[PDB]
Amino acid sequence: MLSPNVDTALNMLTDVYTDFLGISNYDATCNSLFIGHVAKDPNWLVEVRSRTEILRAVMNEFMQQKPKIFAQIITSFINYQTTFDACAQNTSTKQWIECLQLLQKTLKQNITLTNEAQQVFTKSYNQAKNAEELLASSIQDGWNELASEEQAMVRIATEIGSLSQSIASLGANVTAAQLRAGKAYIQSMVTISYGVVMTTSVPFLSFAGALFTVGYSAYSTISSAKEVQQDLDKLTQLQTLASEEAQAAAITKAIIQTLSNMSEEFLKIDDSLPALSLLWQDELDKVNELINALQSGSDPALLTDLQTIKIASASWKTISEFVQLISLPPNVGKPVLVNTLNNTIQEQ
Repeated sequence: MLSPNVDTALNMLTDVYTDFLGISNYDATCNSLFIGHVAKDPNWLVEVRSRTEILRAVMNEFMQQKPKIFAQIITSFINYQTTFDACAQNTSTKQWIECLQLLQKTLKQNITLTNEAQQVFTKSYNQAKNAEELLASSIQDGWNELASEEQAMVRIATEIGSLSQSIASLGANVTAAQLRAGKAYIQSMVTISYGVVMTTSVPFLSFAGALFTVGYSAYSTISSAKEVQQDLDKLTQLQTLASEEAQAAAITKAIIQTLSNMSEEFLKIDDSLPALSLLWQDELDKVNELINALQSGSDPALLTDLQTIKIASASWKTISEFVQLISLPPNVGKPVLVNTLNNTIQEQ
């Protein structure tokens, strides 16, 4: 069997796709991030605005490799099935070896370019972790000079984090049985726009992120979610007990706190990509053992991996068809703005 376990293979394809999606919008979250000014506009805030400008720029290196690496792993399974069908036909023993080492070269290329793809993410993880700690340290200075309102500020930062996590629960989980069955996902950008109030309202921060829905619209699931409306209303109450700076201090801490948790989804790549590289690796171990057996003079008939090649190519066709589905660009739903200084939920 010159093919992997199609069930175990398609899960590892989904796990590197899942870890791509959860990462591919950490960029979009970073570009969408906006930070305006407060009343006095103290030092830590001017400092925070600057360090988000470099957080956006720190990720610009990986941001332009994400579509390259993804298409590189998509095409690695599609092209491999193409050259594999060339060798499943039957017929000289010399011809089998010439065909096998064509796979052996392509296999070697695929495992190499996979392990190099894993190092690009490991660098952008530490880069994202670096620019985060700068923001974390920078807001922390604003916290300490506003310590008389710590309890008031912990509640505001905890509510913004609760609001963000309840909108995250409405999102569909991307699995293998879903994608193999042809079910199409919908990616919609959810802008949450915070602000700082004082008898009125003033806009301030606004960051965005993707929500995955299976069949309904993103607006439908959010406006009809009651947990979202209970976090939205609780926040309005909390942002009236704290001063102008304390609100901005509490808001920014929670945006960073979600960025930190968002970035920790990078670490799952350090388990999914190597498992994908291992998929090619012990697949190369199969074609190596067959070449050695042919070169040593074994009758090609008595090599079971060679007889059962028609069932092997049929399994590669299933894997190639699974990769052609996740390669399609996701359906773009209508974006929805969750405006927290108005308790309003529109759809743009």
